[PDB]
Parts: sequence; structure tokens; C-alpha cells
Amino acid sequence: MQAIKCVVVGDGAVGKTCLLISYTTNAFPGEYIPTVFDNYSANVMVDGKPVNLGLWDTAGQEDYDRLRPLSYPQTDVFLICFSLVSPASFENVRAKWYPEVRHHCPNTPIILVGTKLDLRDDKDTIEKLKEKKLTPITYPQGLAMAKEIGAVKYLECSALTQRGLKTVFDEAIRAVL
Amino acid sequence: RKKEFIMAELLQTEKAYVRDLHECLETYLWEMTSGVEEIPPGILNKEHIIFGNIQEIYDFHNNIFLKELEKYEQLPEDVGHCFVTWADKFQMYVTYCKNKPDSNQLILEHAGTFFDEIQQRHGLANSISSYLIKPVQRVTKYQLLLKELLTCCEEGKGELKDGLEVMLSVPKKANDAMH
Ligand SMILES: Cc1cc(NC(=O)NCCS(=O)(=O)c2ccccc2)no1
Repeated sequence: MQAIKCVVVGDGAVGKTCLLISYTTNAFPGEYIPTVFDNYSANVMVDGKPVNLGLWDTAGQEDYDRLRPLSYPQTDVFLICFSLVSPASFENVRAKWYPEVRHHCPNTPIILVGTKLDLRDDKDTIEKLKEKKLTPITYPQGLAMAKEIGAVKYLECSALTQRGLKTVFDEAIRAVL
Repeated sequence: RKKEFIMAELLQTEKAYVRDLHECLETYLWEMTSGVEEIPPGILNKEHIIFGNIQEIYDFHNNIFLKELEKYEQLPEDVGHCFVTWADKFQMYVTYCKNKPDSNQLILEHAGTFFDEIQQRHGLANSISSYLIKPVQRVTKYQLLLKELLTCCEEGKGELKDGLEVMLSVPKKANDAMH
């Protein structure tokens, strides 16, 4: 049976841990957002054919340029994430994430994931952004970033509403079969 | 409530880490040092390169650190002191990270399916590679937990600040030690 290592990278502001927890438990954790997601594997069926999917978090390692790539070798697929309501995180895809992922794993597929889709239509968030002379990241922006880096897909999701979440990981698998 | 959620995670995740290192030592490391199974010549007596000082990291967490975090269960606001007390022991993450690339290449180039066979045999969800990244994960994760405590503890909280400073410095030193 096919085993799949999937590493999830991006800024603290994406909610990496939350995303993974929300995907795996089928529910936004709500009460308390845990800071720890331990390496996970589980059997799922994709286009019929069952698959063992492996998920590694990278949260905590965002300031450790030489430690993060320890997780990189033998990865079957990367999720490079940015938060849709953080322009900085989006720009970091280009400035930080894609470069180190390519430098170490030149032929490994990347899915570009915009997280926090539920906050893109949120007054308080939008206003918090307007105050810094910024706006949320829109769909054509993600598509164009995806092209620029060689992502096989650009996908949007919310851990909160679960919208696009299952699809993200389905597509992570489809990019390896 | 938030401070107690975090301490509860700190402790639950510490137990899991100790359980995971233990598993690693008693499956992957044991098979090699046993001489019950036939061992690839590419990796023979290179267990020091594969597992680095993970025995020592396990012993630390299993004999000392988990016992001591437990004592702070009702003292979340003070738990930074735990790290201060035991700062020198965390220097062993520096040695571990240094060795990790060497460990990783070694496994690709010379073990073929040795560890895959053992994984399969024992019925483990975690590969040897999954177990061996954990100390790197864990050493960067402590600082997250302390930041969380800082968001919800009063000015009786330089009993976090100094803990955090230690747990920021360890991973940085480990990071800056890499070739
Ligand atoms: C990843 C990821 C996260 C997400 N959405 C997200 O975080 N939305 C804001 C949640 S909140 O801050 O309003 C909140 C409310 C109640 C308890 C805790 C937090 N979508 O993708």
C-alpha cells in the first residue's frame, strides 16, 4: 500500500497546527487551539484506491532556517501555506518558503494553500487590514503565486468552516499518484 | 482556564514524546543492537550515527524532566523555572541536530528496507524517520507553549520570561551549529 509523507510549511499566521488538527479531527478545535500536532498517518481512499497519508507539522521552527530542512528529505508533497488575511504571509511564500523547499526538494510537488478563508469576508479583519493600507488576498493573487512557484494547485480553505479542507488533502494525494 | 489548557497540553504532549522516544529505542534501536535480525553492512555499528544521542535525551525526559513538569501542573505561571533549572540538559539537542543530516543520508544510502521491514513487523504508524525528527520538533515547540502562557499570565510572569529565553536560545544554538 502507498505511504505518503506530506509536510506543511508557512508562517505562524497560517494556523498550520489548527489546520491539521481541524482536518484530522473533522472539527475546528474551538475551545482551545492546541500548539502541538504530532506526526500523523491515516488510511484514506482517493479515487477508490486506498492510501496511507502522512502529515508532518512544522510550527515552532519558523525562526530556525537550518532546522526546518531537517524535515524536508523524502517528502512526497508539500503544502505551502499563507493566510488569506495576511499579505505578509503571502509574500513569504515567495521570499522564504518556496526557495528553501525548492533548494532541498527540487522535484517534489507543491500545493499552494490559502488558509483563513472565513476571515476574508470579515468586517473586523477587513477593517484591521484597511488601517494598515492593506486588503485580503484574493483568488487571482493566489493563482498567480501558484504559477510563479510551480504549484500544481492553488487551493483555498477554512479550518473554521471546514470549507475546502478535505479537498486540500485529497489534492495533496492526487498530486502523488 | 487558558493557562490550565496549556499546562495540560504541555504535560500530555511531554508524555507522548517520552512514549515515542521509548518506542523508537525499543523497536528500531533494539533490533540493531539485538542481533536478532540480519543488519545491512552499510549501517553496521553505526547506530551512534543513526540515533545520535537520543538515548540521552530520552533518559533526561524520562528520569527527570517529565517528573518535574508534573510537579508544576498546578503552577503553570511558574513553569518557566523548570526550564531554567534544567537548561544545561537541553544542550544535548545541539548535538542531536548536528548529527541529523548524517543520520538521514546514512539511512537512504545504506539501509534499504531494513527499517521498513521492522516498521511493518511491529505495525507502527511512524517510520524511523518520523520518530527521528521528533526531538527537533519538540525542542522548537516548548517556546510556543511558553508564549501561550505569557498571553494569559499576570506580571507574576518573569517565571515564564526566563524559561522562554532559555527555550529560544537552545534551538537557535542548535540551528547555528548546523553545517
Ligand atoms: C487555519 C485556519 C484557521 C481558520 N479560521 C480562523 O482561525 N478563524 C478565526 C477564528 S477566531 O479567531 O475568530 C476564533 C474564535 C473562537 C475561538 C478561537 C478562535 N481558517 O483556517
